[PDB]
Amino acid sequence: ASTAPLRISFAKIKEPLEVPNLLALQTESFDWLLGNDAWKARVESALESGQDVPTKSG
Amino acid sequence: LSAASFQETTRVLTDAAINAKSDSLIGLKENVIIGKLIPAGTGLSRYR
Amino acid sequence: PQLKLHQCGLPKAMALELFKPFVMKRLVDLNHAQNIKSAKRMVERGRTVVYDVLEEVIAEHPVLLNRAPTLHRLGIQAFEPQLVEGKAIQIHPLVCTAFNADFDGDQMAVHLPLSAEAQAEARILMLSSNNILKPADGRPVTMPTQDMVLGLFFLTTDSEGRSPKGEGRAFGSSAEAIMAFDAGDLTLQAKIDIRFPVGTIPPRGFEPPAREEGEPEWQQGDTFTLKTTLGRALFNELLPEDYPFVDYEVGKKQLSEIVNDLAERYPKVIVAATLDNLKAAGFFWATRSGVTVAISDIVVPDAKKEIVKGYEGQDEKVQKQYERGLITKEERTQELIAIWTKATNEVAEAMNDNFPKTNPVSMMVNSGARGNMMQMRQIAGMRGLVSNAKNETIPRPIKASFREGLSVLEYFISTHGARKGLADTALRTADSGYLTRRLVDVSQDVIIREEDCGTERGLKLPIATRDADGTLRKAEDVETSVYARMLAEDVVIDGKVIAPANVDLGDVLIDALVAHGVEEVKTRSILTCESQVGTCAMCYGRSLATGKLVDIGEAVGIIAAQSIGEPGTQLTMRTFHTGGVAGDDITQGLPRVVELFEARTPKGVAPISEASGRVRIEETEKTKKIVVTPDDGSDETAFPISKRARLLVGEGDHVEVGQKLTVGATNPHDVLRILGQRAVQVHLVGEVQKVYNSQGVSIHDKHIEIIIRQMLRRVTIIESGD
Amino acid sequence: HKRRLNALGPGGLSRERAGFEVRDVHPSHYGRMCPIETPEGPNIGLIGSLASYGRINPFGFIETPYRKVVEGQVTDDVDYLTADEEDRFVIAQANAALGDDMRFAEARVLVRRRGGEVDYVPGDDVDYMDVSPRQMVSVATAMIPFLEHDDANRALMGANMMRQAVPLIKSESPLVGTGMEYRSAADAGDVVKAEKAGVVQEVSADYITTTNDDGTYITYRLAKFSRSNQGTSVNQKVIVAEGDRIIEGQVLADGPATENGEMALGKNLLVAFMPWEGHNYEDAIILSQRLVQDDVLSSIHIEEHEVDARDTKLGPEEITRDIPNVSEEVLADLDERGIIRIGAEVVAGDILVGKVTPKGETELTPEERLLRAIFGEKAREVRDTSLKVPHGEIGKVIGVRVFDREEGDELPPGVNQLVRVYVAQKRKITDGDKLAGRHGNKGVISKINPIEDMPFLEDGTPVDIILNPLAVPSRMNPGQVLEIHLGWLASRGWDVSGLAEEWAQRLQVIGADKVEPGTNVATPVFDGAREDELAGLLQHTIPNRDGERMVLPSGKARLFDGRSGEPFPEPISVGYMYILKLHHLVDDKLHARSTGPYSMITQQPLGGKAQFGGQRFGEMEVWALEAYGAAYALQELLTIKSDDVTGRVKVYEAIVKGENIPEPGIPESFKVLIKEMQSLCLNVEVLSSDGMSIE
Amino acid sequence: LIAQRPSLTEEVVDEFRSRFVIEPLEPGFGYTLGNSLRRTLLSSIPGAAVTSIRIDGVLHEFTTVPGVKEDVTDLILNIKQLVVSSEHDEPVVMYLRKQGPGLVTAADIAPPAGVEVHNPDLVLATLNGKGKLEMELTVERGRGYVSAVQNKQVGQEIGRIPVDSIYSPVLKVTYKVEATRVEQRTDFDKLIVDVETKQAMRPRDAMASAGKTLVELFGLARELNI
Amino acid sequence: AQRPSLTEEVVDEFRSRFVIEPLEPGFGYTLGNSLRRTLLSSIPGAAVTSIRIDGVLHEFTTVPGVKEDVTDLILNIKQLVVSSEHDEPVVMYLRKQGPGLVTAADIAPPAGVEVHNPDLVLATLNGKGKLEMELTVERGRGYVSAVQNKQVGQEIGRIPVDSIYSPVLKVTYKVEATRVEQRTDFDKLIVDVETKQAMRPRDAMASAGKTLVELFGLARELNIDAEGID
Ligand SMILES: [Mg+2]
Ligand SMILES: [Zn+2]
Repeated sequence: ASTAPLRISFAKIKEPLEVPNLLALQTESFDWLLGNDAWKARVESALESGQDVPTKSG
Repeated sequence: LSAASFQETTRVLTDAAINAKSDSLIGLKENVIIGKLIPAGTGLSRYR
Repeated sequence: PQLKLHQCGLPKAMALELFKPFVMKRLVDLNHAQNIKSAKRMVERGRTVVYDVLEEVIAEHPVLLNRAPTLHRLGIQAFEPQLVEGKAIQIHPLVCTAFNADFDGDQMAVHLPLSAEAQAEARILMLSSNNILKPADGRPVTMPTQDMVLGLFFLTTDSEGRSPKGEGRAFGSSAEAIMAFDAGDLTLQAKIDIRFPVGTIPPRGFEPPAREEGEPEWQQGDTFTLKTTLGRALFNELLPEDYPFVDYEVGKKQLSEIVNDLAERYPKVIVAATLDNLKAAGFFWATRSGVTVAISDIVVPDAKKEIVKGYEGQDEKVQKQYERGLITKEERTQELIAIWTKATNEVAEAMNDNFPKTNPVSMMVNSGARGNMMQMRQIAGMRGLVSNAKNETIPRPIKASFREGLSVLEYFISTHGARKGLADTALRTADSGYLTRRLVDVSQDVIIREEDCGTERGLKLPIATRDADGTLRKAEDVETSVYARMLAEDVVIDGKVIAPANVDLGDVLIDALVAHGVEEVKTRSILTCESQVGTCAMCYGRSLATGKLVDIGEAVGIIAAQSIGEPGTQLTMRTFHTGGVAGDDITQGLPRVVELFEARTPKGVAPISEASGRVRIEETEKTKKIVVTPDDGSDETAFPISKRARLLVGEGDHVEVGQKLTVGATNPHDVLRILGQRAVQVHLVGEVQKVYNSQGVSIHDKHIEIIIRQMLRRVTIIESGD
Repeated sequence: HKRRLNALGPGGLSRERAGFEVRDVHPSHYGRMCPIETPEGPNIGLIGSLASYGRINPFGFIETPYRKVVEGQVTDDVDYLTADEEDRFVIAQANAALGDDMRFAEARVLVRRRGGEVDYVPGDDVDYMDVSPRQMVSVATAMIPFLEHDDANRALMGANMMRQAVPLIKSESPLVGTGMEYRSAADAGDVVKAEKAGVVQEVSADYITTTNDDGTYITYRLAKFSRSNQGTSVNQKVIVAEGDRIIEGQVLADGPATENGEMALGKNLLVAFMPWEGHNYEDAIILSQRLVQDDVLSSIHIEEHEVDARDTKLGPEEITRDIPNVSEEVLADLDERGIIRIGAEVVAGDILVGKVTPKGETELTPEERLLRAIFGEKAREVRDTSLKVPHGEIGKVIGVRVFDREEGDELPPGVNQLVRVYVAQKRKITDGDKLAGRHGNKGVISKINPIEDMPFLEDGTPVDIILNPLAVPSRMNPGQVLEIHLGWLASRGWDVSGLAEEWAQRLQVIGADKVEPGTNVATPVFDGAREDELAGLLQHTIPNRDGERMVLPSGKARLFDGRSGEPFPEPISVGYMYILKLHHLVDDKLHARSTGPYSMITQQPLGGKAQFGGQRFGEMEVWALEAYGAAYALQELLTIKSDDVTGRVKVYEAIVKGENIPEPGIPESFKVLIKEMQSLCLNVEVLSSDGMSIE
Repeated sequence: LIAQRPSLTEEVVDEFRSRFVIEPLEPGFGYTLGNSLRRTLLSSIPGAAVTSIRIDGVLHEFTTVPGVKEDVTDLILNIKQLVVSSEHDEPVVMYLRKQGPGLVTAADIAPPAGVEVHNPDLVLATLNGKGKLEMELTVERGRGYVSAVQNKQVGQEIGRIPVDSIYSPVLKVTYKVEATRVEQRTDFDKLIVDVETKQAMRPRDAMASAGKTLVELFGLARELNI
Repeated sequence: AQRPSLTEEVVDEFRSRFVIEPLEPGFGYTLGNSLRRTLLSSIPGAAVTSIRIDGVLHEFTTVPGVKEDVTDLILNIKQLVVSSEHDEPVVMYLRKQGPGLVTAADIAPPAGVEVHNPDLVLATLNGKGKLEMELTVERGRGYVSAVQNKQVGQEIGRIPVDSIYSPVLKVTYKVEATRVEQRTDFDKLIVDVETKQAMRPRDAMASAGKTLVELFGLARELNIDAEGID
């Protein structure tokens, strides 16, 4: 975020997409397994944006 | 002994049993199986 | 780097553990303890007197150091142990090639012989000072290398691009020369006239230009004067006093020659001392060489820009002519591969031209320390075409060196070959291990049991072939083939004995015989050896490891197997790209070696004519055929051949008894059948040496001949009821 | 470890079954699987690692983002595509030149087209573009600065070995690094973060109490010197003081190998590239004794020694301080309950936990019973099974834990008590350890010089480490020199504001023109510092003494010989490089044996270090000793040193008493072999020429 | 030939930084002598440092003291960089006591008679509102560097924590060699040894100790022979 | 801590080995280079700064009646050892006639100057000797290259030569570790020094010790401090 320490960067072009969560691949999958509230939030959010989502928990 | 040690232990041992063929101590490998001075280097009977 | 050649520093706890019972015995005998159990207790407690007693006891107990993959006998070596602190084993810098041990986290195992006989053999046979020559080819293996050679190269290099000072001056000694060097008014590499005192042996080349005088000057043993350089005068103080002066850049290959001469001429102790002196001097002068890699020292040639731009324009033209539809995609590819191979080689030669010879990287490469020119091409000028997926060639190359910086797609394309090479090495280690296991099992028990069989037979080896313009030149592979093989009988060309019988066949005899004009020589060999008890020492020759005559009881078979197995990992011969070719490309590399050694029929087999005859084609659309009918009232023969045959023999032509018909790999069985046994021996040895010396690996032909002798020891019998 | 895409396992490939086309990077791996990060052993190509932008689809396929290039003008509309939908589109590169208007500038726009076929197109033809120029790379390989200046072999090795880095007591984020340490450390789980905004209240070393803006309180408890799976420490250090306004996600404490929420796996050392008296020969390393005094490359390692009190047939085992028949000093450091006291320092042979067997049926035969009855003293028959420090370990007892059956603590059936004692030790860098950088430039430590012996710059500062320049071009990783130059450049900050030069113009439009000394710099793995910029900046490096700029624009500085004092003939290349201390520790590897645990079937020394095992003298070594002609040595070490019970006993007896080592005998391996193949119904009789030869 | 005996001066630039000039030197002789001075300065000039510590309610260095933001290991990292000068051959204990909020610095220490702490701005820890610190610092004088392992000599005090002592009082020494303007065929040279030191001593005393060491070492060679 | 001691082994009359026994780590590299440079470039002696052969020119290569080239004569002369107590550029004469060999025993030394190697052969004369040469001895220390000394300018026959004033011709040092009471970082210093016929090696060692003792007493006198010793 904006609170990260100072580091001077030489980047000459701006990436419009930031790196997603580096542990989403596991936590999201296991949320789908248990089908807990985070997975339901993800499901409804994806449906609102018209994505492809697993509607049935594990 | 050397042939069994190298490869095809089943086939080699079966053929050796059928032939009733004995193994004389002479050799390198078959003298390290029994744990004896090899017939080479300083282990030769001349140097022994 | 402060160790003598026969010294190893081993950690304190390790030495304490290995030598425990001796330490307890010495502690009890020295009255430090009243009983053995108390000695054990104190040793476990790690007292100081225990440490002093360990220092007392480790002396005169040779210790066998070893590395995990033991590819040859110089992979377990005996050292004299000296007690050292730390937690790592200290090893000599130049025994790293015998072990292949680089200091990148490698590990060394260590063993302690116990019996008097065991340690006596360790010190006499296995000591690191004795093991200086490799058994594979006889070239020295424990010789300076890497920074050491980069240091002796700096010492004895020229003054080019080194802004000399005090050039042309004359000095009455080298002490005065180093005085001037310290003063800053002389360079180590500046042409100066130095006087050398009584005892110094001048250069062999410079002697005939000895000083003109009425009196007979004792060039061997008189003071003289030489237009040398200070660095060379310093270098020649490392070599023994009797050694002739050296007046040339001793980079890597000349140092190998000098070390070989020292080993073959001087006794082992002085050779070890000379190696130690060379080590010390090489390190000392490598520190001051000034070789330091920096981003500016990697010089991208200015040629690369324009060359890559023009060839890029040609690539653009070819792509336009493809998209316009005149050519195919395959034609476009092949054209672009040709264009970019041209560009890559042009940039490589320009890059080689650009940098000075005083550059750091140039120094370490040209000195033969570490590096090649393709590596420098990739780092500085251009990386070039790389092996695409499924072993193809990317049309577009990597038009950028690592200094310039590879792009994203360039890096993604470049990782293909890296992964492939890593996997290839991983598999080839085990492949070579299996090959060495088979070679050892075959060749084992071929032991020198006879001092001399009284044979007079031998091989007719080409001694000095290559009469290109009627000039007798030593053959290009006398080192592997004819060297070290003794002589069957005296050779006479002018009515006098040039080389006596059964004498070691060294280079001096080679120069004599090539000068006098012979083109063959009859050498004793195991293949032609006729002894009641196995092989004999005289026919085998001289042991390439010990230099002297082969001793009776030498396990020559294991040595030959290890010699052929060592380079197996580093062959690395296989098709870079598929190239749309199958069958024609016979197996290359270690697959080829196993193919020859197993007697398996070559993959790209080609028939070989049974007898001299008239050969024609009876090609049929259903099945192509090549038919040879021999003259002399013989029966006809035929060979079924594929449509893609690239025949090397024309129709209705005169073939001979032992000639091929189509392009391929002749069967060893055929060469044994129609030609004979000497022919199959020659063919097999030549065919294995073909790949081995295409890589640059050098194995003496004796080590192959051992396996070939074992492969032809049996005969299939027929008409046997009698 | 949590981003791997493993293949070797149930329902998948195997080590030997896998051929080549699975072990080779595919054109579809771009953006989904990392080409560079991979094991350097049998598992090449099998075990991989998800790319930085990978997203696992519902069906299990990986997807990568791409900006929708709509009629040739770029847009922020990112679509995630999988390899099969990727092979129907033309994909540009994130670094493709682009103007103020998002329309493409140059006519030729390189594109990665179907089938791994790069082939330029007009631009309007283009349909998608990479979202980032490090989309292809993974996280660990994205750590490496100047990756494009390394061959993939050494980048692979460097990424592999960066994971073995020990965490250090004091950790500093790299002076020159990628823009990736912060997010990598934050998205891991060792950095204590803030759940919600608020203000810090109480900051001890052990906890951080914060008063939330919603009216609640949170007390984050921090781990202090907790052992890890691999024996390191997970000490945590606070980053905030007791007045700081927090926000959700902000870092309050840093885990091991972290500084201010930024990864710190090693330390910045001053390095000069040069040979040095044959001590950094063949990739070895030389470093100053400063790093031992200052504890720059020191670490803390914790070892647990768990013991259990059983209940045998003859009674129950108890953890009693009164060990049978021992001197008073050995248990002087033992608690009343028998366990060692916390804080005590331990050496090999120290009783960590005192335990006693209920009794031993050793000598209770009628003879011994009569002897004891006549004696009147029932001699204790208890076995001393006291837990002891394994030989070769030292440290201070950092903790004790006791589980018991009498209390509510669960235990497995049979054990009454379980004592787990944690002993901690501090490791200083010594000769034998292994250092490395982020470019596969690894080497053991050969010598530690006194600070005066080491070469020093003009104003007097010595260099920290000496690295051979031979390795850089031969190993073909000329990115460590760029890292060195930029590290020196960052340590001695620059001021290039308003120079009207191309490199200066780029650096001031970006915003890196002025940089104070000591500032940390970010080198993106494909958008990093240019070579020209590094050179130009080197000319404008803030001076120290007057205008002193030890480093010339050539990247090189003039050094002095600390052992003679004379200046070195030519300039040397010096600067700051991040050196990692790898978990390959010299202490563990040192393995030795004289006698010890043999095996059951074959009476041979056992393997493994913890067993005090022996060294496998393979058959290749037998070939070597046969080639030497060393007959007696091979016989001695195939029989006396292993697999000859009588020989094994008598050699030790002869040496301790002092006598000739006895002649070898028949290996027990041969005996078991003949018995085995006899059980296979083969009349294998060891025959003499006059009859049956001695077994 | 030239009868100019060497002469030494002293320039002063800062309170602990001094350049010492030796003009009448033979050519190519400034470097070796200046580096001998640098080596002996950076190696073997005596000073003093904290040999050991002992905090109340702390048995080892891998723990925490309540209320203190730093671990005992961080505390020792701060303690070992204490510039303290002693005058006692035997070790002399030195007490630090602090209560309540506040950055406990080195100035808070109560050195005995004959001991001094020369950096009062060294921040040793930062206590909490409920943090108390009671430390027993042993100071000792030696030369060079001694590891915490070698400082360990007793065990009956389970609470002590031997630390590493950086005895050396000098910080960094460089030098230079310029050309004397004197017109001579040999072109004599001018050595300029630049010494910077920790606050325990001035550069003059460090230079004097280095000179005494070297004079004794070379008088060994001179007097012993004939 | 430990008291290093100096011992000497004499291999011959021209060179000797000096061993400095246990000293502290890193002190070997403080003693070594300093002793080398002091022994080499501080002890005073006399050397021939220039030579004028009768009827010769600087560019004129050889000398009539003398087989040796001018360069060989220069080398033979700069090998010459001389001791001058006059503190001035004295001039020493050599007269020879007839054929034979002209040694340094035939020099004509003024009262106070002396040539210590009389058997050195300066040149060989064929036919008529007529070798009359005057050479300018001088006093100094170190090694001075033959920069233009205006010796040709004053008279053409007088040419400049390199001057080895230093009595010690060469010396090398090495530092090797020694096992001293369970410690293994203590060093011992080996200095092998050769010297011309002027003085013994031990005298040169003593002179270098004196020079260094004064050179560092300079620093010791900045203040009476007490690092400590023995
Ligand atoms: Mg290695
Ligand atoms: Zn024979």
